[PDB]
Amino acid sequence: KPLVGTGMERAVAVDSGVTAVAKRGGVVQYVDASRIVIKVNEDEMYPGEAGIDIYNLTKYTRSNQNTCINQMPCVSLGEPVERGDVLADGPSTDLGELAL
Amino acid sequence: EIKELLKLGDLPTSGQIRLYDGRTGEQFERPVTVGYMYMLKLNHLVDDKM
Amino acid sequence: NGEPIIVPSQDVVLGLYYMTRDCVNAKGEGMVLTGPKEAERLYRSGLAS
Amino acid sequence: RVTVQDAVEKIGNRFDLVLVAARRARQMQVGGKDPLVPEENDKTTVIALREIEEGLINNQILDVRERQEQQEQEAAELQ
Amino acid sequence: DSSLRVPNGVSGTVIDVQVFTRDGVEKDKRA
Amino acid sequence: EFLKPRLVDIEQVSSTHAKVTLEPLERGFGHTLGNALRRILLSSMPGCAVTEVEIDGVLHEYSTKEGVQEDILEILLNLKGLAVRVQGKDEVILTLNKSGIGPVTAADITHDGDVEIVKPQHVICHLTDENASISMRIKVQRGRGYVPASTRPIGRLLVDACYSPVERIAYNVEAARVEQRTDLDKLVIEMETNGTIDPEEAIRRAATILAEQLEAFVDL
Amino acid sequence: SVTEFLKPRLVDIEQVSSTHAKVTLEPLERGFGHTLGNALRRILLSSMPGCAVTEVEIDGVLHEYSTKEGVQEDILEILLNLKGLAVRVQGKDEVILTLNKSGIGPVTAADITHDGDVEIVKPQHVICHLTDENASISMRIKVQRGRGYVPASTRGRLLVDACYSPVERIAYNVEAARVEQRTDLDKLVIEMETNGTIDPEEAIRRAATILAEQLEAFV
Amino acid sequence: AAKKMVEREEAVVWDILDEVIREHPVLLNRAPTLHRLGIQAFEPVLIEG
Repeated sequence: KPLVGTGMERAVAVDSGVTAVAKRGGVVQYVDASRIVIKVNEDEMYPGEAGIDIYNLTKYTRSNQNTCINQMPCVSLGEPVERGDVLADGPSTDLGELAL
Repeated sequence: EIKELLKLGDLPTSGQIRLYDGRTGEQFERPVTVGYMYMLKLNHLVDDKM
Repeated sequence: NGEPIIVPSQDVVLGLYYMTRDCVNAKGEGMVLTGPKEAERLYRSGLAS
Repeated sequence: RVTVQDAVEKIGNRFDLVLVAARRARQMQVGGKDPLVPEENDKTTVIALREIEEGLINNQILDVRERQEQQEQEAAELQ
Repeated sequence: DSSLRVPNGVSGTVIDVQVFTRDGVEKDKRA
Repeated sequence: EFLKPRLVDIEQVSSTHAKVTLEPLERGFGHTLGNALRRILLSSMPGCAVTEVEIDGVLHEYSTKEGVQEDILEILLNLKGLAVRVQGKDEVILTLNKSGIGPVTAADITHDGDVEIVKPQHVICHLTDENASISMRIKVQRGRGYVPASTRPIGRLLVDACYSPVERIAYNVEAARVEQRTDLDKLVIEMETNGTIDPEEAIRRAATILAEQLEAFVDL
Repeated sequence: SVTEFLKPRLVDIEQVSSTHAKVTLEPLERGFGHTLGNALRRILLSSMPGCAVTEVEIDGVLHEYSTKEGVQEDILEILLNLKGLAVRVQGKDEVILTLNKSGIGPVTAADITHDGDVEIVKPQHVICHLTDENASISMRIKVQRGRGYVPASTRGRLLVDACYSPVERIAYNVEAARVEQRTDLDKLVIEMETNGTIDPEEAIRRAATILAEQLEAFV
Repeated sequence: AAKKMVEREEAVVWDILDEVIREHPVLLNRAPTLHRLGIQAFEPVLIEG
């Protein structure tokens, strides 16, 4: 992390599409280096379809500039995640900040 | 406020500490400014240039 | 033009400036030294500034 | 060998010195000719410049020597 | 001898191979 | 003449970092001995760092194993800082097997006769699925200094070996009031290690290296 | 394997005079150049036993700033001129020499009386000058075995800065050097010059001996 | 054989190279060579880097 920042790291990191941010909040159900499975809270759930959220993290792919764009999970198992909170820290990101 | 935060730790308020020289062990006159600066690594790598 | 092109530039000029200065009180003020060599082996042993 | 100030001031041109040393080293390298200065693990060029330094080679001496070896060449040829 | 040689200097592992082939050529065993 | 230092006392204040004390030292020799020992200790002390790793299911370090949430590079980095001690041999092949949900730590490694891990709570990785299993071999080795991978069997992941165990040597020179002869110094050497090399052993080997390299021109 | 360093292989001992030697040592393990060179420098400069003048007394002066006729130079000059006197002594802890003279031109060290087994290594060192016939001096100088450099301040009676250590100038360098393939090893280069009491290489041997002896509760 | 030897970088080529690099100036040139002193000859000293 920066350790002397300006409070704009969080917004910059979340406002690009790099980090896998939660669409409907819930409770984490299964974490892994290759995917995350989030159990949606029933209140937010649609009337049917018994949905859960699956997030397929990207693993070691080439960028345009020949760099490695991966995504590390940043939540433990059983961890409640609310709507709009990051899960995967893309390159140069740290807990959803911007670590250059 | 920077000084206040420096006091809240235990560090000297002027910002400058007194350093010793590794190769000779003697002390530097003129107290020197240490601290933690955020360094980047730019993508102009010497091995892509040679 | 005539000016030399080996002007010592920034760190070296600071070293020479700081070295060859004078301050109105320091360790070993006023003594007499037999020569430059004695000056070096005083400064290198902490007995004078 | 670091500077060639002496070798310059004894052949006072600095453009003639290049040709003189070049010719002497040509001799010292492909033709079978021997150094005149003690050799201290140096490439032929620096030997040539050191020769010029202590004042025992220049254009005049070189033309004299090559004409001398030519003379003895035909002296042996007629034998 | 048009084998794709590693150009000079570039090193390191081989993390991924991908083969696309057009409809009409029999896929080879690694394909 | 000159007095001679002796290791008067050791204050093993914690499990890692100690504070030996050398005394008495004639006027001014504290600085000389102190800096020499600091350079020698930080520069070259025999070490026991991991050197190679083999995990069953992975081919290259740039992939991921199903069940364990760390990328294999994270596992290699976590292993790199593992503080392991050996007694007799040069190299040795530890093994570590585990399954079920929980933090796979260093205490899991199959106990061997001569190897003794000194930091059990060093968490290596996390397992987060019931039918998930991790199983690896860790090739501890001996050496000195730092040796990157490039300077030195498709499965065998490599790691860079950083051998020296001493992390931070500080020292102080203070007046000693003993023997009725004032103006006599005392060198307090504080040293923080990863927790493998015993302090007195470290200072003994440092003095040995200094003297053994010094004798090369006691007769020139 | 983990205890086989590189033993240095001394290149030479170049000489510039009887009291000036450039020593070299290559190759040492990376970084040992500075440890060895600096330890030697500290020992040679700070603590190396020797004997030298500490205090002179001249009959015709009562105070440091007192002048004197006949002589060509003031008291500060002659005091600073007695420092370079490269006296050598024997097992006696200290001893008082004396010089009395009244002659034209120079006043060298060769005229100091040999009341003892003390020895000089620069017999012609110029102590002072006496232009006039009546210009006469008579003084006594105390030489005591010492182990460093004690200035006047932190020591009828005239005090000279004692400089016991034989070394006038020690300074070293660490050039880079290689073996068949190893990246970077050090080449230590010492440039010693003494007063004359002992030739340089002997002083280096003495320094290595002091340090090795000091380090003999651990090996 | 010589080409294969240098391409494999045996232990002898380094001392050979240090011999053929002895008194052989090389011209260093910076990109916008503005005046006469932007090109200069230098004695090489082999470096690891």
